[PDB]
Amino acid sequence: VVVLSFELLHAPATVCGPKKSTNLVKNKCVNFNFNGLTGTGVLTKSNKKF
Amino acid sequence: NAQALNTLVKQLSSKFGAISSVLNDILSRLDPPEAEVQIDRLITGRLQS
Amino acid sequence: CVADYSVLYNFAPFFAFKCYGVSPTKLNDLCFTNVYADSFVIKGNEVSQI
Amino acid sequence: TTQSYTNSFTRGVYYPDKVFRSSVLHLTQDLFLPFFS
Repeated sequence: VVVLSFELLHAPATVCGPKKSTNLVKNKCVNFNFNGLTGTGVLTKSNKKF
Repeated sequence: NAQALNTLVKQLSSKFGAISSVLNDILSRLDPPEAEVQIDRLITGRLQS
Repeated sequence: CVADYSVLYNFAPFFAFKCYGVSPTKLNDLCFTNVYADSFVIKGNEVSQI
Repeated sequence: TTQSYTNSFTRGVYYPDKVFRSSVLHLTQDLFLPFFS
């Protein structure tokens, strides 16, 4: 018996990416996918002081 | 008015017994034949609200 | 690292492959916070207890 | 080691999650150090 026990979510991410990657665009309605976090929108330069 | 709207737009972050409150996550983790079960609970909750 | 949930298929046909959290078909597309694994050997009529 | 006693006051507040928030009053349920012990 072998048991895999993932846990998703949370801010960081690792142990993934058997896929490719592309460039980055701004001010253009576009699909995106960041570490599985899909969606769609318009990306700008942010001011959030993380 | 404000309360009546606020509650509504908050009711979008409730699981209603499903595994998550985001459709894209469910659509990106489960086989579509096994995903109607999860989507139905969200649909019923949102209709009721 | 990068995970490939397709090498293990060449190992052997499997007695049970009952995934719970996510569907086994597209495990090569997600990202996980941390992954744990474990192993042991028990009798074949108690696999239902896992 | 010579023991004694004192109050606790309002100390022991830690960031529970790694998610940015701004200008909001979020409500959390987790393990904290109770006030005034």
